[PDB]
Amino acid sequence: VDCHLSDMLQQLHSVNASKPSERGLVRQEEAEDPACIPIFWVSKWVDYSDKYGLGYQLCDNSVGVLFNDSTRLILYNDGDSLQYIERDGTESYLTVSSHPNSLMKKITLLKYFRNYMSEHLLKAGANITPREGDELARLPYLRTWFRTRSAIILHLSNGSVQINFFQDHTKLILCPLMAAVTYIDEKRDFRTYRLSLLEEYGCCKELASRLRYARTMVDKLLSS
Amino acid sequence: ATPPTLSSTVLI
Repeated sequence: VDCHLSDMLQQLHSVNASKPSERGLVRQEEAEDPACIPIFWVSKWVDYSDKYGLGYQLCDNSVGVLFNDSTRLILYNDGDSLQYIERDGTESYLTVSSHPNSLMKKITLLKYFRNYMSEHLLKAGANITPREGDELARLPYLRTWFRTRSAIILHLSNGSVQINFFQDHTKLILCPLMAAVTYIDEKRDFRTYRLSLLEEYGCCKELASRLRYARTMVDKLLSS
Repeated sequence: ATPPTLSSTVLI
C-alpha cells in the first residue's frame, strides 16, 4: 500500500490529460460505479497541531490521533481495542482495560479528541450503508496530512487520499487500488466514479477542477 | 476548554 501514491498520480495524469470537461457531450452519469464505493474515509477531524496533533474519526466510528511526535493511537469502534503506531511505522495492538502505563497520557488525549468530535462535529457521509464483509477489513491509520488556504489533505495507510474543500464543503476520496474517485457535492450527494470511465465519458467543470487540484496535492505528498 | 485551530463541519 506504499507505492500507491505514484499509481494515483498516473491515474490523475491520465484523466486530466484527456480534458474531461471539454467533450462534445459530457455523460458523467455513465462513469458512475456503485461497486467502487470506499470502505473507509474520514467522517470528522480536529486540528490541535499547536500542542497535541490531529484527531479524526473514520466512517466506521473508530477514532484516531496523529500526534505531533509523529506517533499514532487508534481506538476501534468497540471503544476498548487500541492500535499504536510508532514513528518507524511499527504497529502494536492493546486494550484500554489492559494498557501499558506508557500510553496513559496518549490514551487520555485520544479520549478528549473522541469526546470533542462526538459533541461538536457532523459525520460526513453518514447515510452510506456498509457491505456484507467490510467489517473484517484492515483498519487504516492517518499516514500524513496538510492544510492549504482551500482544503485539508488526508493520506490514509491503505493508500487512499481524501481532500475536504473548506469553502463549499465538497469532498474527494481517491482510491488507487480501484482507480476510482468518490465525490461528495454541496447537496451532500455521494457518487463514486471509475477514473478510466471519466476519461471515456468526461465530467462537469466542477469535478474536473477538483481533479486538477487533487493532482497538485498528490504531487506534494510524493515530494514530502 | 481551549478551542481547536480548525475542525470539520460543526453540528446544527
